[PDB]
Amino acid sequence: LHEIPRERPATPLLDRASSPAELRRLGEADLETLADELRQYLLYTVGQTGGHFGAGLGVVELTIALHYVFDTPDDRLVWDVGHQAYPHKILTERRELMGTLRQKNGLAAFPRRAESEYDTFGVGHSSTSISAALGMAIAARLQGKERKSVAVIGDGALTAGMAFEALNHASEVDADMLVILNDNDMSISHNVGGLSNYLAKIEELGWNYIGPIDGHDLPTLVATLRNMRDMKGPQFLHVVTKKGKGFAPAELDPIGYHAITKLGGPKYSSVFGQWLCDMAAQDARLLGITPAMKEGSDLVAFSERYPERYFDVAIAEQHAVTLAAGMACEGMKPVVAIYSTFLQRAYDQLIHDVAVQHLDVLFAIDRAGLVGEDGPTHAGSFDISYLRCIPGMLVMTPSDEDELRKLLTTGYLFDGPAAVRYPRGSGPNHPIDPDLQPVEIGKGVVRRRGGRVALLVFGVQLAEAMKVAESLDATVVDMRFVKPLDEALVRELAGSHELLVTIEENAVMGGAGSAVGEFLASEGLEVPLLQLGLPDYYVEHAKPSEMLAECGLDAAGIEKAVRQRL
Amino acid sequence: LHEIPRERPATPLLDRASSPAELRRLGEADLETLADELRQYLLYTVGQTGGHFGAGLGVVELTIALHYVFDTPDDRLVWDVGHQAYPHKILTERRELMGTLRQKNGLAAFPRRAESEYDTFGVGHSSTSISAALGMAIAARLQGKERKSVAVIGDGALTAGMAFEALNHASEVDADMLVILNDNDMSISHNVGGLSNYLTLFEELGWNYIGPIDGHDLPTLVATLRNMRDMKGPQFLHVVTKKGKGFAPAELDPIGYHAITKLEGGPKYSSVFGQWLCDMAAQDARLLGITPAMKEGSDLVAFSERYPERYFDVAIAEQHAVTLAAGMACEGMKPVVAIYSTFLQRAYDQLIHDVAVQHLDVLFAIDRAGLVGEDGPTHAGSFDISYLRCIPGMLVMTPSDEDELRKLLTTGYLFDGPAAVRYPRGSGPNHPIDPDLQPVEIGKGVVRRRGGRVALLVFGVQLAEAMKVAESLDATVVDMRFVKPLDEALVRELAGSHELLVTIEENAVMGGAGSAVGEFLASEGLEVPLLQLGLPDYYVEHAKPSEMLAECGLDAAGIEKAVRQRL
Amino acid sequence: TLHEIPRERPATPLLDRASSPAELRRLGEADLETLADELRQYLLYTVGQTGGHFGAGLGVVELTIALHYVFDTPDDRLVWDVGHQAYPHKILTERRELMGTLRQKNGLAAFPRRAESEYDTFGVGHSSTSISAALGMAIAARLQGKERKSVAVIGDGALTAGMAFEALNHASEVDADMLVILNDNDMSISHNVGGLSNYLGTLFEELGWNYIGPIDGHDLPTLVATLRNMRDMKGPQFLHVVTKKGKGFAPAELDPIGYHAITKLEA
Ligand SMILES: CC(=O)c1sc(CCOP(=O)(O)OP(=O)(O)O)c(C)[n+]1Cc1cnc(C)nc1N
Ligand SMILES: CC(=O)c1sc(CCOP(=O)(O)OP(=O)(O)O)c(C)[n+]1Cc1cnc(C)nc1N
Ligand SMILES: CC(=O)c1sc(CCOP(=O)(O)OP(=O)(O)O)c(C)[n+]1Cc1cnc(C)nc1N
Ligand SMILES: [Ca+2]
Ligand SMILES: [Ca+2]
Ligand SMILES: [Ca+2]
Ligand SMILES: [Ca+2]
Ligand SMILES: [Ca+2]
Ligand SMILES: [Ca+2]
Ligand SMILES: [Ca+2]
Ligand SMILES: [Mg+2]
Ligand SMILES: [Mg+2]
Ligand SMILES: [Mg+2]
Ligand code: NA
Ligand code: NA
Repeated sequence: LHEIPRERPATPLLDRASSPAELRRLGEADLETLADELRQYLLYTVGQTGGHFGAGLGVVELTIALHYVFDTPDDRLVWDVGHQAYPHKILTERRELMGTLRQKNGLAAFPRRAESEYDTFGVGHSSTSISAALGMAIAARLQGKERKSVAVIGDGALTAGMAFEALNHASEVDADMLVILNDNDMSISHNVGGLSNYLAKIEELGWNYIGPIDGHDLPTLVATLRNMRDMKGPQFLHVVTKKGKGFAPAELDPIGYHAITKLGGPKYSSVFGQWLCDMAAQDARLLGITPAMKEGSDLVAFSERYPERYFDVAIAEQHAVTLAAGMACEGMKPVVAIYSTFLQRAYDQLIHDVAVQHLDVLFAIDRAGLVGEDGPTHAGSFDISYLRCIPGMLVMTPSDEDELRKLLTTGYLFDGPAAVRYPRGSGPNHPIDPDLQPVEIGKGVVRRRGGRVALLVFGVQLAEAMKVAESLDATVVDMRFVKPLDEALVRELAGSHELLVTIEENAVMGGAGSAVGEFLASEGLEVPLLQLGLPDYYVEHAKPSEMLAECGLDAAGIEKAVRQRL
Repeated sequence: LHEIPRERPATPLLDRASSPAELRRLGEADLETLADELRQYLLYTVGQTGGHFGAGLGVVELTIALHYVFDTPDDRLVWDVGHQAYPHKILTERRELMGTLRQKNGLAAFPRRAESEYDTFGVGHSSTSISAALGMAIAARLQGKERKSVAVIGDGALTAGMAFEALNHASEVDADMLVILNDNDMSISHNVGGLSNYLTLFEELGWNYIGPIDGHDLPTLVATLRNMRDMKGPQFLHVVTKKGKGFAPAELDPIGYHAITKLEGGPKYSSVFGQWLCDMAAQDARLLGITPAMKEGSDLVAFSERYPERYFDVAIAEQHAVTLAAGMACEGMKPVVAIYSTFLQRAYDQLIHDVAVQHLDVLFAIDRAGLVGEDGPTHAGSFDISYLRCIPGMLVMTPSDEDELRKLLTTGYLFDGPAAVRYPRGSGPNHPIDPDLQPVEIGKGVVRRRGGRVALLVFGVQLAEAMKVAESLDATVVDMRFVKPLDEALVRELAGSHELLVTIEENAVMGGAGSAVGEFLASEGLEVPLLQLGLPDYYVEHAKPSEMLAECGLDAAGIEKAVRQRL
Repeated sequence: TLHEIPRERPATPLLDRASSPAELRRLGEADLETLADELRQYLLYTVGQTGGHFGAGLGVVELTIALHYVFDTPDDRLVWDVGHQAYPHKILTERRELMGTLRQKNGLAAFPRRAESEYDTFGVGHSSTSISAALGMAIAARLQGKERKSVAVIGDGALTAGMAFEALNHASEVDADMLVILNDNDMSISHNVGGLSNYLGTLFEELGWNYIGPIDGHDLPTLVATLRNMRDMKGPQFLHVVTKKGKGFAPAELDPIGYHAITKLEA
């Protein structure tokens, strides 16, 4: 196909395969026709709602063959990451709900146990499928159940150390389970690493290896899976698919068609990428590291201009950070670009390898806060809380594009570990100073001098706080730093106002507001304190504006909370 | 050798090899005599100070060969974990300082950059060597330097996922570095895993594989290392050693001689956990026990022997341990993940994303919570209250003694969802232990003393010290039991009836349990003075556990001074 | 503990020469734990072949060995209540190699049966008859001057029946020399629901019995030593033993209701 259908296509066979049991009533001869119907229904629905695209097209045939051969849901199927599971959802009683995908109160971006009995494991982060399938298999064997356990993992997800740990342990316990490698020679960008090179060529770690087989040959898939369903012990099936199969533009541009949109101001990631290039042009020591997120974190231009100083480590957050630590030992200046939600997988390397040694590493933490449709598996809700308790960390929260550039510079030049957090999307579109100069560490900026109540803002809610301050005539501080905190300013405001209000796009528990509270307590300052931030639950996916409103982090919610406290 | 020398042995050659430069002036025919003298000194000094034992004996020859062939410190040598690096320190200008090993203001337990230019990377946690060495190699090439990069990694450390990530990336960048696999077929316990069975995969990943060679044949070591030193690209040398080599008692008992105490109470909290795990497993066939290669430390020994079909050592793979538990819980089994606070840092994402987000029924038994003593800051359990209590769904508990640990383990286990119970290394006040297996009410503290003006809210094992302070001051003391959910009702009552609330925890004050109390007081508009006592915002230098606690003010003397200074 | 039912005869060198109690009693005590393992293996295999009751027999593997080891069967009278847990008993009383005929036409019966073996003292099936039966044998033996022991093994479920209460009270009255062993696993077929289960030894002593226990029913050293002591004691004796239904087969330990009985395995 060359165009996405704008009208609900005619899919008669698909309508008779609304569940795996119904699918298993059809004949093998019908399956090739079912793959075409599903493929064009998939194209139609993702065009109506936007979402992940190319990966799911590559597993249309594998998904049909899997539910046709295995006794789902009793047999356990685990999809790694889950961004390729739209065909799965379509064949597990959610076809007619795909119109709600990634919308408020609609289907989630990824498989979710609470969403369907056909989803064995909630995924989003990568490389968890083998571990989860192994735990299921170990349980089923002790329980005496005959159910099968199958994990479908892509070549990109297989680059994570946690997959290596699972493969080794599964061999050790002689688990009866099937690992299906979905090898399309791609991640989001092209795959990197020695593992990818080996996979282009052609298992000794205790796995019975079968393949490679054509992942779009349904007759072959069905026959191979049938043979391996009943084989005992760790089984490894190597399948080859083409990302975007069946849609020519995606087959040609698999990076651009990894995800699509349905039917001003630079993105913060783009402000970072420009700062990265500008600083690299002035300082040969700068090295840029990403764990397989060149496009999202936006190291595109940097990777092209400075290929010798750009490092894609695959989906290996752990190694990215310890690698940077080693680079810093030689006097180089590494910058680790990493989403807040993925940095929690490198927490030990940040603490033990960087912070304990006070090494000069800059962490550019994108997707800080609520990320919208991708939902809670990807929310950057905790990085202020889990970083600010670590000795040696300089923790910064820019409030707009200009502040991001300046605080990146400040943390980069700081001789020690530094973190700069910023959200998905674009900002208030304020002018950006082209110079590359730092700001004083541990000093906030008073954006508005008023009275009675003072709003201490850590990050991008500053614009909303300024609106609230218009009606209440409040003081507004752009705090800039969580750690070290501008204690002198906090002390002054605590003595001159009747209420301090902290605002952050991070869990209230342990967050920036609590750093202010810790300081007030240590000095015996008794001013009332209202802490605004993310609540202690997982916010259901929706538009970012809807999630912020639910959490009370828009002007309306902030004003309501302040007035009620007053 | 058969006995540890009690008097300093005569080592005329070792005395002439106080640094690598001096060592390299010696002749090859001298190195095997030096190896003998080093082994004797090592036995002597570790006998004097206590410390890690068997692993270092295994690398005596490897260490000599490495510093003899490579141009250290210009060439970069990275030891994985570093518990096997005493010979390294003996040969790098620290032999006569080994008498201070693991003592306050003395040499650290592991290599440490601030301690010596010969220590390229501070280690303690495992499996970081390849990543660090690759970063130095990359930097050196970009800088136009011609230095070598070497990483020595044991077969146990190689089971971690981050070592796999590093091997994969090094091939991609075609870095000039040497990885030496120190294979003795052991971890702390026996190395169990699919990789130990295998021990080519290294060849297929882009590495030039040489070996296996005799890690105790100095002539072969020097010749082989010399050959690969100037080879280009990723090089991988497979070496075979014996843990405890040259000391028969250690060769015969490698577990017990992994570490020794210097030559010449109640149960350890780990032992209380081990007994609880066996007792609960006897009553519930669904319980499964998981450890990442720490059967001895967390004390799953009896459990592993009695319930071998429900015990799982995943090797040094903290990440897999947690997600594996998540999968088990999906099928209705009841996994208990035994993990040190410092090592749970490496599985944070799996706890959040695979367990907490799904509210799966997994119990985390968090040992070595707080200051751990001589192992120093790399192993401190300083942060688990802070990094867990911010996670929605987590039940976070802090027992104050042995009976409380048993009760809260039962409480966390019976709770249907993610639960964490944290406790320190060592033993406790030795209070009576109720043999029953009964939970306590969730989110409720216990008032242990009723006093007047100060209320001490204790989260964990400082309770006994706080009781001493409260008897001196006639103060109120609360055994909080739970960080999350907090006993808000009790905190509210004490905030109205006392002039000062004092929170005490063996965790970072920043983000800690005291800050949970602060968050509550602020949200309710309660403005009672609050004094937060806990671990400071720096890395506490190694010493005896009591000396480190005294430094942090978490003994009775420090607590009382802090309280009275506030008042 | 196993996870799979053996599909082929396991090697059981010790069991094979413990074909009868007299032969079992010639083995040393240090070999009984290994025999327990082999018996359990064979039980899993043969019941996988024929069908049959399952979990209850797994729970009394060790009890059965100790009973035939300490008591002089078949001269000493052993009575199994219900009898669905008596496959180990049959395996040790000259019927191991006949278990392949279990519950088939012209093969071994589902329960102990006097006509089937001199080692079966009482045909059972309905529950709670063992105390009554053993007491009748004890009274008769005393009257005919024959010094023999009388033992009833009854489960906690079977003990809820009124007739077990009648028998306990009469035995105390006549001061009979007999041993009642309560096989307590907190199960009937379903979970054991009732007042007696909640109580589970004051009740038994008030009724006139010498109560001992609770002891671990899978600790052979303890079982043998305890049974030897009570064998040398007279009058109404009551031993409280605690077992795990399905012991040694993890699927059964996890689903005791569903593994009360199984159907023949199919390939
Ligand atoms: C959207 C998202 O979260 C994806 S999808 C994807 C590529 C995985 O490639 P794979 O070969 O496994 O699948 P394929 O698309 O079929 O080729 C990445 C890196 N990510 C981001 C990411 C980064 N890091 C981690 C630990 N997890 C995730 N999910
Ligand atoms: C004491 C400590 O920190 C050691 S030493 C060791 C195994 C050493 O095995 P290896 O084969 O690498 O070396 P060997 O002793 O010479 O055989 C472990 C698991 N630990 C604890 C541990 C647990 N988990 C992690 C991530 N790091 C460490 N250091
Ligand atoms: C299958 C059959 O006939 C069994 S087994 C059993 C309970 C077994 O519990 P017990 O504690 O005595 O032994 P255990 O299995 O070892 O726990 C019952 C009620 N039944 C049915 C039944 C019902 N009612 C009567 C009078 N007799 C019998 N046998
Ligand atoms: Ca796109
Ligand atoms: Ca600005
Ligand atoms: Ca300027
Ligand atoms: Ca905004
Ligand atoms: Ca539980
Ligand atoms: Ca302590
Ligand atoms: Ca008093
Ligand atoms: Mg791929
Ligand atoms: Mg080893
Ligand atoms: Mg019963
Ligand atoms: Na020892
Ligand atoms: Na059944």
